[PDB]
Amino acid sequence: ARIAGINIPDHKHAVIALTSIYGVGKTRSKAILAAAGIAEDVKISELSEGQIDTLRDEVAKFVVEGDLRREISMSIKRLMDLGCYRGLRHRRGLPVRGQRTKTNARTRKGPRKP
Amino acid sequence: MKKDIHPKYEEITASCSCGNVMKIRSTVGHDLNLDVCSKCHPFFTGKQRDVATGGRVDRFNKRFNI
Amino acid sequence: PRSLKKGPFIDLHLLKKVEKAVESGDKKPLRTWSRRSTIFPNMIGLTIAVHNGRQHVPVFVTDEMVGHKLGEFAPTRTYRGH
Amino acid sequence: AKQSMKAREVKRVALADKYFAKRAELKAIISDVNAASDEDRWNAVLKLQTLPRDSSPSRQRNRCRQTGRPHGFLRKFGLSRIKVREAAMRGEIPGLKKASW
Amino acid sequence: PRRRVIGQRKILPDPKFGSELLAKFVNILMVDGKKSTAESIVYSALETLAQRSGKSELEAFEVALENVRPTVEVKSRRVGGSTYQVPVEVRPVRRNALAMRWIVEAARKRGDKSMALRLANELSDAAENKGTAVKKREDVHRMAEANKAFA
RNA sequence: AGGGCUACACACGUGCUACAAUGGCGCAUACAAAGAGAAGCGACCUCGCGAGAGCAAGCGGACCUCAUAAAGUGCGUCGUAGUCCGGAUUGGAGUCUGCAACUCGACUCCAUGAAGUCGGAAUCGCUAGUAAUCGUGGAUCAGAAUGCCACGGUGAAUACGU
Ligand SMILES: [Mg+2]
Ligand SMILES: [Mg+2]
Ligand SMILES: [Mg+2]
Ligand SMILES: [Zn+2]
Repeated sequence: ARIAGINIPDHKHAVIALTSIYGVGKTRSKAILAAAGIAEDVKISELSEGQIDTLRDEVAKFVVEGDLRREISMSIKRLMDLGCYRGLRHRRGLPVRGQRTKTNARTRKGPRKP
Repeated sequence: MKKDIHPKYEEITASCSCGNVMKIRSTVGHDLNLDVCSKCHPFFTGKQRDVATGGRVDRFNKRFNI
Repeated sequence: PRSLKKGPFIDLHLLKKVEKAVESGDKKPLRTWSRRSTIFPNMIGLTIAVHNGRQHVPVFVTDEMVGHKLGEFAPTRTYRGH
Repeated sequence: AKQSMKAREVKRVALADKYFAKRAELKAIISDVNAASDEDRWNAVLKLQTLPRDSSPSRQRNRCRQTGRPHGFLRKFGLSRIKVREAAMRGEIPGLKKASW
Repeated sequence: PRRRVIGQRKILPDPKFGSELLAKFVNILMVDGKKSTAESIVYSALETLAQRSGKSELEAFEVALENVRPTVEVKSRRVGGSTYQVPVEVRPVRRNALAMRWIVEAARKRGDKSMALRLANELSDAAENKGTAVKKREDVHRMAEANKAFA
């Protein structure tokens, strides 16, 4: 459970309870579980502490959790700072990837208060 | 000066990409890593990018078209 | 975005004016109508006057300002609120 | 009929077929992986953009022949939906007849 | 139909067990055009029915039917005076129609792990008269007979 | 030549996707119809998770390509969780077309993956292969569809009555 500074769940397939880590979805889940050499349908409670250390020093290669958080944060921060169009899109809290705003900008703008 | 109200004025290191290392006191605390100095600066010196001041030699290489 | 096999993009007039300026330029404004050109590491230190539809808003070219386009730093519509 | 737009169109098609087979190989310099040098490929792109942007075959709007309408065009007939339909009714469009199935 | 009385569409009998009523139950159970899955789940639930209440398919199915077979129902109409529901007789075809509809709608809920499990749940509990199907049957029997303003 | 028609405190109309077990995913396995195709379709082959790239036969077509139909079928897996549902949004890395992808293209890989628990007043469509769902293709078109048009695969309910 302690892998990645996080407390990944138990009694869940290893491919799946590996996804609870920022930086690993289902592709990298299978990728780490293979590059470290672990069966798919073994539950987390079906894993020993040796395989746990194997995951510790294997998932390391892919940047994950806190570190990725900091990375995307500094990425959007350099966006804002550079004075680019995307920086202003980020400052305003609008679609940044070129969506329409006259309507349907809800994920960014937020629900309809006014 | 007074006590218990003034910031800490430890002696830190001013290390820039210029490669110059200056021993300054400041309210920084940590080893300070800089970008441009009185040396290796456009206004002060003739070299436009001087030396360093950005390892953007990084992606120019990826596209590398003269 | 642009394909790598094709390379970067910058209009010839801009490239050549920039050379004639990097050699001899002290911000004698370079006005570029080309917003689609990319920013070359040789333009560092420039503040090219890029169009935005009616006005040449200036954009100071810096280190981090390398992998984007001249139009990326010249907003085109003036929104303030309702 | 705003023959200004139609003169733009005829000049564009003429100049696109004029500098045709030039930009053809100037683009062939750029897709091959054996561009000998960045310079072979790179210098091509600059030379491509020296060539009139008004001589690209993407600038054409493919306007209808009788009326020069931008929309509703049909590559089979060369006519807008309006002109093609009036000609189809008058019988000047061979083989065509109101469909029903 | 103002001048028509369009008869009911003729249905084929369930080729597996001969029961056309069950073949109609399948469609009433069918959703979205998926009839393969519909017949799958209905046959599986009838197997579970036979093995849970002992009595086989073509009998437990019926006893689950009559035990919810609706007698009458109110229907909105007005002729003068006021608006009110009026108790009306539901035809035998409409009787087992409403029966099948209530049964399948019930079985769609109370979902725990499987379709056949919950379906046989509702079928058996209807036969024993403790399901929610029989509760809505009782409600329909109370609502209709609560008021009989005019015959 | 540049920008805008793509702006966004907001309201409405269509449409798509979903809120899950009749379901999600993995493996294997079959059944269409119609059309388009020459400055076009493009087999195979090789390289690239992938977008595709190189190679490139043949095809003016009941002959060559799109092009694998999908839903489905059997196996197991998921076990009712904002989840192995969703897949919006955002960061990075790309591919494609085009003079050119900042405003403002499409798609691909990787990464958090948000609302959303079936929906107020009200309100729309449909009488049989029709609704419902599944996929396919064409036009426009250098590139750009969830729209449009066309095609097929499963395939129901009720019409008592005015
Ligand atoms: Mg003192
Ligand atoms: Mg616009
Ligand atoms: Mg009718
Ligand atoms: Zn320095």
